[PDB]
Amino acid sequence: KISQYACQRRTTLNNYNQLFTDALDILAENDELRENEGSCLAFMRASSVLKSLPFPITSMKDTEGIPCLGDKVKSIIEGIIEDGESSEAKAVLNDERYKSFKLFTSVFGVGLKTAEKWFRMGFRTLSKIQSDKSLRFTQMQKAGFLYYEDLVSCVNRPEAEAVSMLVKEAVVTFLPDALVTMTGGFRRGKMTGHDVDFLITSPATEDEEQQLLHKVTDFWKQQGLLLYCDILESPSRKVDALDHFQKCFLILKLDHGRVHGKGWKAIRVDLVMCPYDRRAFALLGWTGSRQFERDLRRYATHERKMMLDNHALYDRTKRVFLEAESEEEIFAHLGLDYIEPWERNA
DNA sequence: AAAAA
DNA sequence: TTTTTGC
DNA sequence: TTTTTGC
DNA sequence: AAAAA
Ligand SMILES: [Mg+2]
Ligand code: NA
Repeated sequence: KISQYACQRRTTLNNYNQLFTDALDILAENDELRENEGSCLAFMRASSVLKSLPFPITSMKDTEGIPCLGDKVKSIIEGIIEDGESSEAKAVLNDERYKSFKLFTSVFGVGLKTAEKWFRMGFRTLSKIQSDKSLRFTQMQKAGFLYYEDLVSCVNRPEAEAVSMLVKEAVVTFLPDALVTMTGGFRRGKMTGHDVDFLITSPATEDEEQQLLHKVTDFWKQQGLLLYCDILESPSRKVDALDHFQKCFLILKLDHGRVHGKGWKAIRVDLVMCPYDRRAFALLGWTGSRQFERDLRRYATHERKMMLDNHALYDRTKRVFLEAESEEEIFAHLGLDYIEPWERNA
């Protein structure tokens, strides 16, 4: 019935097991900070498989037949079926390491290692951190502190629609033939997001594309609507977290009047530039979710003896690179039924 | 993957 | 070298 | 038991 | 922490 793979389950934003998944998300994040990568992912898969259920769990008889639920997970569910609360998750939420890790990493530029550095030093608040002379923050870390309250108050659908109008007009100006598609959470029909993602491709000067990202940003800097900027340069690809595509991580100023206190709002924007021939691979890889993508790869590997990434799909048996002009072709190659963006919310 | 430190 | 960034 | 768990 | 080899 139900598959252990996120790519073989239709997961919508209509969750009936929110009580359970919230508890499991906390328990995963707890093993994330302790670097217990195996345990972390176990709770990530249990929480993911539950978000796919077309009904709410009311009894233990309901869990039977559902994969990714072993002893530990079935007990979390057992604990919630009665109380209506998780004693495991309510414990983690009241832990100093966790509270501080969750807090510190919520800053743009701060991750696992820096949060652990600050916590070991004896820090617990972002205020005592900011008011220290002995410390030295990066260009990401300074921007993260500067626009904290605005980046922490996650983006909304009208705000994302204002950004997508601004990004398209600026990209359309320096390149008119280019197709610009909004990726990430907002492509999967989300209402709230941490950031706004985009994919840029034009059907195509090898020299012109390389200037595209710089053309649109410098143009936004001339208007002074570019608060933060960082650009990155562009077979059988593996052990590479982020793809080999040209890309940029920005913080842009969104004037209140463009979206239908101070008159502004800092918004996190990710732009990705890829060759036209890779459009399908890039879109699939940037739509997400995290759990859908990692399972797409895990499926290809373990079930199809193939190699999936954001650039291509390689069949090891037939020793050929399977091309695609759409997402539907990549799914068909993998022998997976099509799961449209809105149902990739794993 | 790149780019900062 | 080590850290951060992304779905 | 030992290995894998996403690029 | 769970499932496969
Ligand atoms: Mg996003
Ligand atoms: Na961060």
